[PDB]
Amino acid sequence: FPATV
Amino acid sequence: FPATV
Amino acid sequence: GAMGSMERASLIQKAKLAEQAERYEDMAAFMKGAVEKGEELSCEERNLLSVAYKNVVGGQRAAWRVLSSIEQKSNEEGSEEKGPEVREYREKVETELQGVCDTVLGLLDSHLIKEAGDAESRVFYLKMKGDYYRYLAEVATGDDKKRIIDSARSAYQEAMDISKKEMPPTNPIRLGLALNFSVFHYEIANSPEEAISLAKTTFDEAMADLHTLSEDSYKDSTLIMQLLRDNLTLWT
Amino acid sequence: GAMGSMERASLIQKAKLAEQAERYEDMAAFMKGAVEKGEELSCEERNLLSVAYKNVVGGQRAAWRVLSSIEQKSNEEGSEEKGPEVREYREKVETELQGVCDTVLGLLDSHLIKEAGDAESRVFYLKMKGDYYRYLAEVATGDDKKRIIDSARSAYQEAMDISKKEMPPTNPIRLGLALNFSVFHYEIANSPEEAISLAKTTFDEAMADLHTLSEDSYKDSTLIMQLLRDNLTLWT
Ligand SMILES: N=C(N)c1cc(-c2cccc(NC(=O)C3(Oc4ccc(Cl)cc4)CCC3)c2)cs1
Ligand SMILES: N=C(N)c1cc(-c2cccc(NC(=O)C3(Oc4ccc(Cl)cc4)CCC3)c2)cs1
Repeated sequence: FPATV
Repeated sequence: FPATV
Repeated sequence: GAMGSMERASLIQKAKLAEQAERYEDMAAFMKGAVEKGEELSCEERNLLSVAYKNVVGGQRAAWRVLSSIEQKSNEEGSEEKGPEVREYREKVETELQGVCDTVLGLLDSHLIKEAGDAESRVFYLKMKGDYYRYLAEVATGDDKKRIIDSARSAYQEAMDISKKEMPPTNPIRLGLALNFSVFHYEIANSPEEAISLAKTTFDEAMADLHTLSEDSYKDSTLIMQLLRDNLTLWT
Repeated sequence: GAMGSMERASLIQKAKLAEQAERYEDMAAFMKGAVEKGEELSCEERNLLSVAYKNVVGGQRAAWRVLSSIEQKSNEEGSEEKGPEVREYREKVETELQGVCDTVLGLLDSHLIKEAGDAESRVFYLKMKGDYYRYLAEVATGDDKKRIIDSARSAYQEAMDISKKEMPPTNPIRLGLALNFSVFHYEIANSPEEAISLAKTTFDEAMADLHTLSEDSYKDSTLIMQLLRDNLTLWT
């Protein structure tokens, strides 16, 4: 899964 | 109950 | 949409057939399909839409009231707290009701109201928006209850402002709007004095305009005027 | 509100304690209480709010993905359609997730965003609005899926427009916004090329501004820049 903040 | 239309 | 492949005119025709068969859930689905064709609705079509959904949600409201009455009785001190079933089933009906209201409100917002320029269509749709927020308010208990109530109030108020500028006091849409906004005040807003004032002023202003009407328009207007009087007799 | 009787400063202090205890549901409830006091939030407070709810909804998203994966496997031809339980429990978790998202979106709409005039607060809150519509989009399947997606897009876009006017390219809020909007494009909008272009342009413009930063700001900016690169390595 891609990185989010 | 009261009348509405 | 399950109706997307059906002709607009065929949807309207089947809505009329469903009405004759007292198949109001079908009627509503057909009229939802017709709205979703994207064209504005005629007067007859707006009334088909409104009649369909008012009958559907009216049945849900009646069921919810029965179930809520049973639930409240089962919670009074001295009963027999069987378990979660009455609450669960009341919630099921409530959720289905809220879904119907959301569907209607979605049709009004996408895009009936924004394309409605004539008073008779715009007031009719804003009245409906007030009505379906009112039905949501009838079952609302949480963090958004005040906001739901104010959404009903705001829609009704915009409809009233247009109706008073653009329609005679006997116009049946104007009368029906005031009838329902008056009920909103009494039953939802805890404003019985506002409800009584609105119904009485609406009735008296219509009375004084009846002399302008044909016999057919007279019958239409006095029918709703009687409903105003009926409510005033209930409330006073 | 169950927090209405607690002092604002006490709510903030307890949010910090809940974070140390990894009690993120409590953290979120405390910060919701703090927001509902009606005062604007400081930078630290906005990050406490965001950290609390991102951890709560992050756990729900992880659970929903597990359950959705089990549900899809149970529906493939050649399984054993036990019954409704997997769907029912996935729906339960989904509804709880949607409720958390609605809570956060309600706090942003009532009334964090409208009072947020400074870029660092306004962009932060609009990023959050995009994020929580994105989480709703991840589980959406019905008549409003396109509208939920567009609500995320619109919030992210307004945040981007402000960030490009008001913040340097290394500002960590600007970077984190672009990181998440890029993921929105890839995973939600089916726009992988837009996702890659946004991440690459964001990274390169930040690179060229790093020379202006202190060692501490450099560390903050390059951390998010690495996440942009990580995603680009995943996607290309
Ligand atoms: N069923 C249908 N196939 C249709 C009904 C109508 C139609 C035509 C003229 C008047 C009305 N009037 C009403 O039905 C009532 O008056 C209203 C007044 C105002 C509002 Cl706002 C709503 C209703 C409810 C009781 C009388 C209907 C067209 S097609
Ligand atoms: N937990 C807490 N008690 C608090 C955390 C912070 C705080 C202060 C400065 C920077 C950050 N930065 C971050 O945490 C991260 O960077 C972000 C950048 C942009 C955005 Cl929009 C969100 C996060 C996530 C990984 C690094 C936090 C204050 S109080």
